[PDB]
Amino acid sequence: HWGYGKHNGPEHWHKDFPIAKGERQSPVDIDTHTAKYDPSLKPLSVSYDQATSLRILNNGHAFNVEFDDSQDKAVLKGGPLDGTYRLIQFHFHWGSLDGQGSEHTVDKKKYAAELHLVHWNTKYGDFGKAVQQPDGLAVLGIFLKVGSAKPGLQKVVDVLDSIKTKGKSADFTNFDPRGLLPESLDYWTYPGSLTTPPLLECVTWIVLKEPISVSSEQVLKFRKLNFNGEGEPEELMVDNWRPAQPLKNRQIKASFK
Ligand SMILES: [Zn+2]
Repeated sequence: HWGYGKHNGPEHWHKDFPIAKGERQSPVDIDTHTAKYDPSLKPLSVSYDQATSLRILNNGHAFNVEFDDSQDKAVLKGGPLDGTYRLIQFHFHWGSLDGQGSEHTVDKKKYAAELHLVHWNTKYGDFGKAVQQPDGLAVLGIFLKVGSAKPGLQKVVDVLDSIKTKGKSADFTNFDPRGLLPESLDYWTYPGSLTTPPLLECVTWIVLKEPISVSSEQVLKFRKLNFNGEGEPEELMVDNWRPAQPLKNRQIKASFK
């Protein structure tokens, strides 16, 4: 099955998921000079005050922090979006070294990592139905650079020893995802896809301009995770990012001048 190796990585995905070569694939390079300021775009509304985290899972490609999405507790609205999108999970993509790891790039700059907060449109009732629709998901992408520690990330870092290998999960209640946001909600937006199989073209991407800073020790703990299951040969979970895909007939819009 698919992964990030020489034999099963992004350039192989098209064989099982032909949409890999589709017209609205993610991620993309954000050319900051070509992105158009769109004064009609609304400020993002991030309403995470009542978020209920439940669990953290090593799924063999990343780790997911899962939320209760059975009510409107943690929602994204406004920005480019029509209606209400419920937070279901967040995860990261990161590198083997600090010079790579993000999926989106900015003028070809690669960040050390990228956080994806995944939300689904409540008009489709469940995540599985939402991924079948062109406006089904809104993913909030946040870049990570290495410098100062991010205090709000440390609870995540400290549980990773308990989910080292594929299929391990741990209770992860009372985590506040507000602690992962930068100060500014200035963003770019474009229509795209899931960045892992099944690569469905169901995402409104919202990529924040302002990165968050994490410490070298925090990202080093990400890199101690394993792709493999328990009692299998150790394969470090690093470089779990898809490279930039062709922009094709798309416009990236900026919320800011
Ligand atoms: Zn992702």
